[PDB]
Amino acid sequence: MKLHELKPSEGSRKERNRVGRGTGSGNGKTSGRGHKGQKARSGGGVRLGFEGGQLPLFRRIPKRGFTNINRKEFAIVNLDVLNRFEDGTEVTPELLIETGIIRNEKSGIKILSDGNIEKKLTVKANKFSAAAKEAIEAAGGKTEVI
Amino acid sequence: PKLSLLKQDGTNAGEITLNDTVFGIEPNEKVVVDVILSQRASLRQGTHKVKNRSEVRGGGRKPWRQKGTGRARQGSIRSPQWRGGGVVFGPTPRSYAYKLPKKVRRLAIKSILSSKVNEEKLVVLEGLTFDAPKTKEFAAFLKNISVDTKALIVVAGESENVELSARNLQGITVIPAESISVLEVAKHDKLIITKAAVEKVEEVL
Amino acid sequence: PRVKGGTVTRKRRKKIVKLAKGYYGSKHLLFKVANQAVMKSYQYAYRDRRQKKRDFRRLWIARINAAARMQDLSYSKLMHGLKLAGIDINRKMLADLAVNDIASFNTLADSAKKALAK
Amino acid sequence: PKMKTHRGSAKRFKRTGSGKLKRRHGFTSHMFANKSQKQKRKLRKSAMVSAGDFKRIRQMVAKM
RNA sequence: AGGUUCGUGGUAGGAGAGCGUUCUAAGGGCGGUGAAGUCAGACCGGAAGGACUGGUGGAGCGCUUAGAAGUGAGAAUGCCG
RNA sequence: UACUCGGGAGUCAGACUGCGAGUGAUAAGAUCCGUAGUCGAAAGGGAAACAGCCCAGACCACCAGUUAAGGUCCCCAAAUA
RNA sequence: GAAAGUUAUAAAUGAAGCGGUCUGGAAAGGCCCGCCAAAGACGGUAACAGCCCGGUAGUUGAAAUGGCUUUCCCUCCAGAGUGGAUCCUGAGUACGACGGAACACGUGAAAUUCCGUCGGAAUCCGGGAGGACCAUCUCCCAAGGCUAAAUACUCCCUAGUGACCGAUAGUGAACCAGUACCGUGAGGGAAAGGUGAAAAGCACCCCGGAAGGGGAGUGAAACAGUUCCUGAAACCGUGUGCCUACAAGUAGUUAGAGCCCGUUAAUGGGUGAUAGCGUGCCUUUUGUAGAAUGAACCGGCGAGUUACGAUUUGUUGCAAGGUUAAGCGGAAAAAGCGGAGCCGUAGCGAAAGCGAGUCUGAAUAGGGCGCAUAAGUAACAGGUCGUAGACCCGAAACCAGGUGAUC
Ligand SMILES: [Mg+2]
Ligand SMILES: [Mg+2]
Ligand SMILES: [Mg+2]
Ligand SMILES: [Mg+2]
Ligand SMILES: [Mg+2]
Ligand SMILES: [Mg+2]
Ligand SMILES: [Mg+2]
Ligand SMILES: [Mg+2]
Ligand SMILES: [Mg+2]
Ligand SMILES: [Mg+2]
Ligand SMILES: [Mg+2]
Ligand SMILES: [Mg+2]
Ligand SMILES: [Mg+2]
Ligand SMILES: [Mg+2]
Ligand SMILES: [Mg+2]
Ligand SMILES: [Mg+2]
Ligand SMILES: [Mg+2]
Ligand SMILES: [Mg+2]
Ligand SMILES: [Mg+2]
Ligand SMILES: [Mg+2]
Ligand SMILES: [Mg+2]
Ligand SMILES: [Mg+2]
Ligand SMILES: [Mg+2]
Ligand SMILES: [Mg+2]
Ligand SMILES: [Mg+2]
Ligand SMILES: [Mg+2]
Ligand SMILES: [Mg+2]
Ligand SMILES: [Mg+2]
Ligand SMILES: [Mg+2]
Ligand SMILES: [Mg+2]
Ligand SMILES: [Mg+2]
Ligand SMILES: [Mg+2]
Ligand SMILES: [Mg+2]
Ligand SMILES: [Mg+2]
Ligand SMILES: [Mg+2]
Ligand SMILES: [Mg+2]
Ligand SMILES: [Mg+2]
Ligand SMILES: [Mg+2]
Ligand SMILES: [Mg+2]
Ligand SMILES: [Mg+2]
Ligand SMILES: [Mg+2]
Ligand SMILES: [Mg+2]
Ligand SMILES: [Mg+2]
Ligand SMILES: [Mg+2]
Ligand SMILES: [Mg+2]
Ligand SMILES: [Mg+2]
Ligand SMILES: [Mg+2]
Ligand SMILES: [Mg+2]
Ligand SMILES: [Mg+2]
Ligand SMILES: [Mg+2]
Ligand SMILES: [Mg+2]
Ligand SMILES: [Mg+2]
Ligand SMILES: [Mg+2]
Ligand SMILES: [Mg+2]
Ligand SMILES: [Mg+2]
Ligand SMILES: [Mg+2]
Ligand SMILES: [Mg+2]
Ligand SMILES: [Mg+2]
Ligand SMILES: [Mg+2]
Ligand SMILES: [Mg+2]
Ligand SMILES: [Mg+2]
Ligand SMILES: [Mg+2]
Ligand SMILES: [Mg+2]
Ligand SMILES: [Mg+2]
Ligand SMILES: [Mg+2]
Ligand SMILES: [Mg+2]
Ligand SMILES: [Mg+2]
Ligand SMILES: [Mg+2]
Ligand SMILES: [Mg+2]
Ligand SMILES: [Mg+2]
Ligand SMILES: [Mg+2]
Ligand SMILES: [Mg+2]
Ligand SMILES: [Mg+2]
Ligand SMILES: [Mg+2]
Ligand SMILES: [Mg+2]
Ligand SMILES: [Mg+2]
Repeated sequence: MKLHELKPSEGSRKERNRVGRGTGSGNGKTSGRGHKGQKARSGGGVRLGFEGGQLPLFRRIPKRGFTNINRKEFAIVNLDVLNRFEDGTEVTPELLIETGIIRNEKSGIKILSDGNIEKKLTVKANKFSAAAKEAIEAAGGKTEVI
Repeated sequence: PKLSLLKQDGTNAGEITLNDTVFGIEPNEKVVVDVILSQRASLRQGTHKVKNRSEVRGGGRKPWRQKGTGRARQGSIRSPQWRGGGVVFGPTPRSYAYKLPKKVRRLAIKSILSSKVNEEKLVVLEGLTFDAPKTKEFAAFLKNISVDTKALIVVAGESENVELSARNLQGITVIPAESISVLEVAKHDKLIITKAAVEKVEEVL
Repeated sequence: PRVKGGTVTRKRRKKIVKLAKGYYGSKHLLFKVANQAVMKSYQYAYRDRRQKKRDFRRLWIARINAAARMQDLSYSKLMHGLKLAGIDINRKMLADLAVNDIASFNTLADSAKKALAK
Repeated sequence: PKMKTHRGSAKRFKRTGSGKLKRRHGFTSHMFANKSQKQKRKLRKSAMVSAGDFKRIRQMVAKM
């Protein structure tokens, strides 16, 4: 590489900007801070939501709802990712995890009917949408629920 | 891809075939620069420290009355503007090491190890062994094959006394075929690699 | 790594002092005073490059006037004759003839009188 | 240290599918005799945070 | 790389291009036939700045391409001499 | 030139002059509004001097020319028109 | 209580140029020749040394004392199966009421643990918990005790390292430093490095009481002579080229005669009789020459940084995918392994839930949010923000432990 001739990619590195080094640089005396405020002091400014005394926005609109503790969320697979399988095989959740379609199994595998399928497949899963079930039935396949 | 195999005494020994995907790709100069800096930035200890105004010995007492004395208002004899006072920001113990995504650190080794081939600065050798450690015998071997500059001997196995009878020589470094890295290869001009070490480099990538 | 100041502060300050050579008193010795004088001298010199062009043109006019009055004319009524006759000699050259080669100045003034009459 | 979420805002804001924030109208507690029903029908729906407020409160809810 | 048109006052402030300082890596260098430092000159560039020659000094120091910062002072009734 | 989205600010003590009003006494270099200009952030020329009035907007050099407000007996360039 | 091995506490041996020549006070330097290397680490020697010295790599070494590791010696040892009438399994405790505390949990629907005061169980057909509580089910036996390793720290000892400092810096302290000095006391707390390679540290003569000088001598250098390398600026002097005693001066600038010189040689340098124009620098202000503020002068020191997160722009790798964290490995490396996890690929709803749709609604209505109309992710660099003293200096005050009635 000839360490005496290193040249990094153009635009990948810029130069730090240092304020308070004379008036020729445009950031001299006051250093981009203005004149004599609360924001012009060391460690100044107000909180993230503070509005100078007027009631903050979050304190004039109501809270809403609760959080269910038994919440169930399913891993989602569409129909388009189901065209990578040759017709005939039985698609099962333990097969889907290895091929990179499903990283983690949250609470079950659910097939949705986005896109379209063209190969006759037999699938197994935990949930099916109404439109997804008919799509694989109209392809000659069968629907089974584990 | 294709190179001439050389015996230890400096003569010919046939020819060798190097894999194209390892020693024949188009180098990525903009990647090798990044990897060299990252490995060089990760070699510094970063052991440096100064004393603030709360660590210098003394202080506490207010030197003199706030008003009426005629001197400037002061709060401690270890303020930053005083003589023996503390530093304001200064340095502090700090780590500099960082890494780069693995698919990039593997492209750089392919680029630097293939850039040598394009420059005809790689020498493949049949087998490099010495029965007894002898630096006199090693320097003569560097005369059989014209080196006259900094080198980097990469040996895989056997090599009874190669690591010993090259320590005293200055521009020569020996690494046992798994320690090959971007910084070391770029640092040394030539590259002497034995036949048995090419496969081990090849198989890892 | 620490960067102690040295050989850089005095190199810049000494250059300013040498530019204040010949000033009265401390203005040629002390940096703070000499800095203010060097800055002020530049501001003067900048605006006398404008006044220098005005100061000389007033000098040439006063010399053409004095020479023109010797021929029963005045500056205002002479410079009108030249334009009305087509002569485009500027003030700097006209004043040069009035002092050194007054013989030719009269030849120019005669043409000015002819233009005024006709 | 990683910066903390504003728990007060996290209890009454909702993140939509385009990164914007959804809220609730705020005049709906205890004076319903003084409001016409046209004024009460609109107040029970849900609105969106304006660009001026979002420009100020975007960091209070970032990992929400 | 070359043309045409329109422009080039400026505080708070925004954007860009750069000089100089200490240290590190590689290349390539000078120095008891005199290094850094220091003193004087009427030299060079658009600016920060950079050379050359001569005196003193008596042993270290530049240049190129990158990297990192205890990074540049005229003012704080600023601290020390 | 507008408009939309995004990164970064500073400002929220204004002043005088012409015009239209309020308070005041149809006073104030007063106070409070609307409207235009200049200063703030603007050097140059004229009002003797004189931030806000009149003319007019400085990229650098010239011992070149024509004009604006204002002027042409002397100080002081130009009509004792 | 013994035997053996290893280690720590002194050390031994240890290759190769007095090579030639030049400058030089002096060779380790330049040029030309050789040699060693399991030894080209570091330091010294009259300037920069692998081959001059102490040494280095390698190989050896323990009288005595301590440490560790094995063996011997010594010391101490009942565990399996079936039955299972009857007997035992931690009492003023476990719980409860009242008042407090710790639990991320502020008495709240408040489980769990602890303390003070009162009340007060069962005991194998028994007892406790699963965030009030009851029934079922599951798991487990409190109110007795012991226990190595993985974890935190460094007053110390040995070997080392640094894109750490280099005498106002680095510890307060490179020097007889917690010293001198200040205070009744607790307590506060400095300044101060460099002759030369080698003292060879100036026999001797002259002025003087001495100090201090002028020659002589040593030395490469005495303009290195016991604050001694280098020796800037303020400040104080001696000599001299030009100007100055009728003049009203932010001290200059432009025009300019006379006099005097001679350069990094070019429409050059020093001083300037006389003429025009001309009310310092900073801060703060509508507005300052301001009779508003700061500075006696010179020199050194003195203010937007770092760690972890958020967001946005630029660059690079891969791409419906992207990427590892802790850890193993190793040279304070580089690979390899590690997919636990995180972001993205689907949204809507308070929630059950439905899903390219969903929610409100009696509704195939209308409308809100979404797809249609689809690029993310890891790393680095710049701008900004959050938590940290957070840009630098500055209060009057508050609280906690101590020292003071010698005034
Ligand atoms: Mg910049
Ligand atoms: Mg500015
Ligand atoms: Mg300033
Ligand atoms: Mg200020
Ligand atoms: Mg402000
Ligand atoms: Mg303290
Ligand atoms: Mg205190
Ligand atoms: Mg200190
Ligand atoms: Mg240093
Ligand atoms: Mg300084
Ligand atoms: Mg003078
Ligand atoms: Mg949701
Ligand atoms: Mg309600
Ligand atoms: Mg401009
Ligand atoms: Mg900027
Ligand atoms: Mg060098
Ligand atoms: Mg230096
Ligand atoms: Mg010199
Ligand atoms: Mg330079
Ligand atoms: Mg330099
Ligand atoms: Mg600094
Ligand atoms: Mg003083
Ligand atoms: Mg904007
Ligand atoms: Mg307002
Ligand atoms: Mg106002
Ligand atoms: Mg107003
Ligand atoms: Mg008025
Ligand atoms: Mg007024
Ligand atoms: Mg007023
Ligand atoms: Mg304007
Ligand atoms: Mg202003
Ligand atoms: Mg003006
Ligand atoms: Mg004016
Ligand atoms: Mg007047
Ligand atoms: Mg005037
Ligand atoms: Mg202009
Ligand atoms: Mg005219
Ligand atoms: Mg006249
Ligand atoms: Mg020996
Ligand atoms: Mg030896
Ligand atoms: Mg000689
Ligand atoms: Mg020699
Ligand atoms: Mg050495
Ligand atoms: Mg020497
Ligand atoms: Mg030496
Ligand atoms: Mg209980
Ligand atoms: Mg209780
Ligand atoms: Mg039970
Ligand atoms: Mg329960
Ligand atoms: Mg539980
Ligand atoms: Mg127990
Ligand atoms: Mg010190
Ligand atoms: Mg010193
Ligand atoms: Mg005492
Ligand atoms: Mg000495
Ligand atoms: Mg003597
Ligand atoms: Mg005597
Ligand atoms: Mg004597
Ligand atoms: Mg002598
Ligand atoms: Mg001699
Ligand atoms: Mg000398
Ligand atoms: Mg000498
Ligand atoms: Mg010396
Ligand atoms: Mg001295
Ligand atoms: Mg001096
Ligand atoms: Mg006179
Ligand atoms: Mg010369
Ligand atoms: Mg004058
Ligand atoms: Mg005022
Ligand atoms: Mg003040
Ligand atoms: Mg003062
Ligand atoms: Mg000072
Ligand atoms: Mg992977
Ligand atoms: Mg819509
Ligand atoms: Mg900040
Ligand atoms: Mg007492």
